[PDB]
Amino acid sequence: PKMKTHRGSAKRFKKTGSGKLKRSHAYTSHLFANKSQKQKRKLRKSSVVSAGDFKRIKQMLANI
Amino acid sequence: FEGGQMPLFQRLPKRGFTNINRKEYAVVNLDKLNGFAEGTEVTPELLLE
RNA sequence: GGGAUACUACCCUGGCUGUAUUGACCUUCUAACCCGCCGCCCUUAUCGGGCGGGGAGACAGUGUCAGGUGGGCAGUUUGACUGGGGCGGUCGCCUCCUAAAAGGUAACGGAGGCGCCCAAAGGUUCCCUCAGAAUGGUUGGAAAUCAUUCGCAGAGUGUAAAGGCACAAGGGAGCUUGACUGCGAGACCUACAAGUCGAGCAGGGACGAAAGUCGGGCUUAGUGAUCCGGUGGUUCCGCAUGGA
RNA sequence: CCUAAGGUAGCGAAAUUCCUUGUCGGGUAAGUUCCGACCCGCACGAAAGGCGCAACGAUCUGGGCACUGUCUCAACGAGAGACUCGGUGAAAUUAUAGUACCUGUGAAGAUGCAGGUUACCCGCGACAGGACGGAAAGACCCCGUGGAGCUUUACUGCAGCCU
RNA sequence: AGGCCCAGGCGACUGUUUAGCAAAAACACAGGUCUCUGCGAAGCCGUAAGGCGAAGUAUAGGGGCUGACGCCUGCCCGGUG
RNA sequence: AACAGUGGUAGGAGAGCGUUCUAAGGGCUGUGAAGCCAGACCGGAAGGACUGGUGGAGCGCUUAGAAGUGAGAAUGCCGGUAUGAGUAGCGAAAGAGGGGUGAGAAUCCCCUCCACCGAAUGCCUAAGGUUUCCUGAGGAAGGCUCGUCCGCUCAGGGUUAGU
RNA sequence: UAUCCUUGGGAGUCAGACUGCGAGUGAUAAGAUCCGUAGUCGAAAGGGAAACAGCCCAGACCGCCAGCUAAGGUCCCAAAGU
RNA sequence: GUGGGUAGGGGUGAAAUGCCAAUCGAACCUGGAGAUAGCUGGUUCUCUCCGAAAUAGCUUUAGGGCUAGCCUCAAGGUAAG
RNA sequence: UCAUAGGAUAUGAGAAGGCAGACCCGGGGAACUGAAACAUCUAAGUACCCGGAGGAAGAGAAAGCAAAUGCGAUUCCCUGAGUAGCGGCGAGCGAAACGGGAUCAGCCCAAACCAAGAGGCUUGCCUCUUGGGGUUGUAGGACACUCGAACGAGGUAGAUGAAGAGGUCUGGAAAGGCCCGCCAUAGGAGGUAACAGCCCUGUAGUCAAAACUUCGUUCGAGUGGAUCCUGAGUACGGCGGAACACGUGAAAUUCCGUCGGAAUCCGGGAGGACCAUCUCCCAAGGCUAAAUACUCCCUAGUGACCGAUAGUGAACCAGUACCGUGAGGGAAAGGUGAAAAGCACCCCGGAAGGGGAGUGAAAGAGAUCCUGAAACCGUGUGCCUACAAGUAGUCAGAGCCCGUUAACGGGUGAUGGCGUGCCUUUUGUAGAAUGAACCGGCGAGUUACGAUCUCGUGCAAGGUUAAGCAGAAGAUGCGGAGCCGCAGCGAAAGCGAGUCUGAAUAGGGCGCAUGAGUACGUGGUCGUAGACCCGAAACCAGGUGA
Repeated sequence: PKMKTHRGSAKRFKKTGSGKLKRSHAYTSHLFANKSQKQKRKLRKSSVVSAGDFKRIKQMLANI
Repeated sequence: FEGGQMPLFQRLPKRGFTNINRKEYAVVNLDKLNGFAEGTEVTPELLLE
């Protein structure tokens, strides 16, 4: 039984060159009137996962 | 799992779609083309062999 | 008096009769369906089943769907902290002390507040200055509204504490909507998620002659993940192709 | 003022009374019990029946006569065990043990540690103070994001029934 | 091969029950009351055929409640059914 | 050679020891292998030799390989043997004596008294048991002791229905 | 003086206690509870404090019938000064 | 007394959670099944190098778990400490 | 008493029931558990019950796959791929086609019309049986034109089958040691008093069948296209369900129950809602072997599989004894010797049991009878012990005794110093916290498939085969489908050492530029599997009991 990829993560992450995983920002769904425009602009951009979380979820994204 | 603290993946949002149509082209750079002789005709079938 | 509509054939100003269709109340029966009613036969059988009679009757029964009721029955939930549990109280955020002169630092330790508000209580230019007290002044005093003097902040600062503010961040007037878009060198804070500041660049502005200020409140609370769904724009994809 | 209506008859410190051994009387030398009465019934009450009731009860409570070893307060006697001999012959338990007493220390309660005090070696009959003695991975309590039974206007369903 | 007497709670009584802790004031009881059912009764077992009810017919069956007998059983239908 | 270091739980890292089989090379073994028993030997350890006794056919060394590979605890499972301990118990009850048999007699046979039941401990007969019933032999086990004895063992034999 | 940082492989730890010192709660009670700070134990034997984890001195690679000391101590138990 | 019936999301019950083969708040036997157990116990040869923590955050979370701190091994920066 | 049930008789290698605890179809269909609770979901259409045949079954010749100078029945293996997707978008579940292989078979009907006979007549509207009539999509066909033997190979019983008592040594016994020979298409295996190619049975080769039994050889068309047919309560739709990887969702596709309900070649269905054009195809009728699955069996063999607490529960009179009313549960127990040659005879004894004698290589080998460990129980003894309390030792140590794998030896030790076992769990255990009565055996982190990292290898901008076919169940050969890199950015179109954002040729993010990965092996760890081993109360399915 070959390993099963975690689809709930595969629908959210993407493995860039050098092996890092790209992610979006949370807190960007349906409340925006309670957030100043600065943080909204900042969270619009995409980010990358942290070192510890990367170390934790290494296995879950083995097959891209 | 993260001890009931909701995992990072579920905290994060989902991204866009993927479609059946997709022309992935076998990339070959000019640096590779030097291996052929002068004045030759290079075509995908020849590249295969 | 406005077009007084006087020899197409108006839609009925909406009326009914005679004509094929739909629902309820009526009664019928063969005729379905039913009969734990009777006579005969299958048949020495109180099963059922063939005939006949009789009673009911398009109902009921049964099939599919739908609604109500339904602890009769079934699977489950019914939180944590806790000077043992239960009961009481609390659960997120913001201010201070506890806090041992960096930061951080607990207790069911000691005190308060927040789940907003402001089209001006924002931005900018310009101009000032307080609370209280004494003395004269009527309606009018302890205080309304005046005039003098004293007066470093006692008064204010939307609100809860602290920090900080009279070179205004306090008070007043005119104009205005930067309470902007694309961003962002760096840095703080941090397990993660997030949170915070940020010069500087471009596009257009507002204010002012200019300098130059403006990416919301004087600083810190006034707010929540993802999923799913709704709405607007889309120079994206849309399963043979064009559309959807 | 309020309710839809405000407990009537009967009974009442009761199988119901915390105050509580209510207060009074009887019984007894002496009565937190009992019996009779009073009502201030925390929190009786009329088919969850109320109040009495002859008879009945291995029912519960109080008192009295007769009786006696229940007792003051023990004594003796008979038989079966126990006890000695003969035959036969287990079990629970068990880290190893040449297994003293005080005071103190210590995971706060010492046989084994400390300082002293006592104690020749081995047996037989009895006692149960200790070895936190044995039997039972505590039935009490607490915690498992344990289980089971039961309940309801907890949630979601189902059978039945009605339309 | 009976001890007896006086009183009092509870239960009318004979009976029955927790085999293996509890035999009682608990259960039953005859009696009373309310309610359902017109007979392919209702209620109940079963899916259904089949049954019990009953080869019975509101003076009979099912269910709820109280429990001999004597005297009685008051008010409220606002709420739930 | 110099210098420094070398407590250690949870843990991380490296060095090794042994066991069973498998391949290659070597050879040990009835002139006694394996296993077991006893030694006062060797290595830093896991461990390994050597010399005797037993035993009577298989087995080390060398390099590599693969593992059912290393036990002191799990109230672990199975088998054996201790402890308590020659202790508890020996399962309601009247036997006494004289003969007999016999290797051996409280217990077996015969005799004489005595004693117990007698709406039964008597006499028939169900369910049920399935040879336990009878005769002749035996006493290892069963018999809570003994046993010459029997509901035990062995060899024979035994149940007759028209009512 | 030579331990620091980056990447990567593998963990366990989430019950801590006591003793100084600065505080809370408590009654400036507790071998109480909760903090900050330092130490020991935890995971550390040895000598001392009679016996003792946390108090003092002090770190065990082994052997020696060597020497000097730390806390503590020198009349006997019991080494050393009546 | 004899012969029969009622079988476990059941049957019986003069009603105690009583009885249903010494088992009953849901009998017994086999199977799903090596159910699951954030809990308790136990986990076997030796030497050497280094060597902790009992804390922060979040958690239906408090005796559990994930990340950070602390340990260890290796490759690098090399001299930052 | 038209006529039917019903009744009576006769004829039927007709069915039933079992089975292999396997495999395949279906009908019916759980919970435990995961989700760290729990109801959607999962477990799982699994366990279990029921019906049905097969040696295999299901499937099947296109109302298909797919979008191209196209493929052409089904089935199964690798690959696609843990991808596209589905999912309280959680937990999880999860394909197919293209491509490469094994295997290879395509056929028969209904309808049209002809013929007759079929009678009802309402003169073909229906018969029913044959045949022509036929099985088809860039349509086809009607219709007019066209020709139960003998033989080889096995299977079941078997036959034949080379070479040394070679000498010598030990020994109870040669197959063993030393020195010599021979066969070998035979050096497989077993037995033979110890280890055998040459001792025996046999082995390699070569033969054999009276009788049954399994495999291979004999005894039709093409041209035309007026008219007709090309599968009706069927497709399909509403409603409610189920299967498709797909949970109602955009929900295509298949099937079920209720109701509704088409068209007929100018026609219909599909290409993932749905419409149009195009492409492909002809359902509502059947049959179809091989590749594939599985062993209660039989034959011949193999094992870096066990060797009597193992291995089947069962090596042995085992599903037995035994337990239970019953379903059912369910043991222990291998070994004398080469040959019984198994102990003549004598003595104690009633016997049992002994002592002798005898057999044998061993009697210590005597009916658990090869070896015979430890616990446990005894008998002799060298030293010590009745004024001393001791986790029982160690370090000092006199005395007494003995003399070794010879070495600054062995046993015992009066007396002194020090000193509270082991294990788990704990901040802390001598602990009065837990476990062990003792001895022996057994008894716990592995294996498969993927992932990742270190290390080691062969190649390197390349690496590499899988299935499968040959091949002593092997290596090796072939097998380039397929997979990972050499290019990244973006959600995507798409662009490309750049790309995304953005009006930007500005800034910023992402690998730039600062080029090794791949195949395999060991090792660490992880993921799915019971996953490290023992333990629940309890749940669900099917039965057994009044």
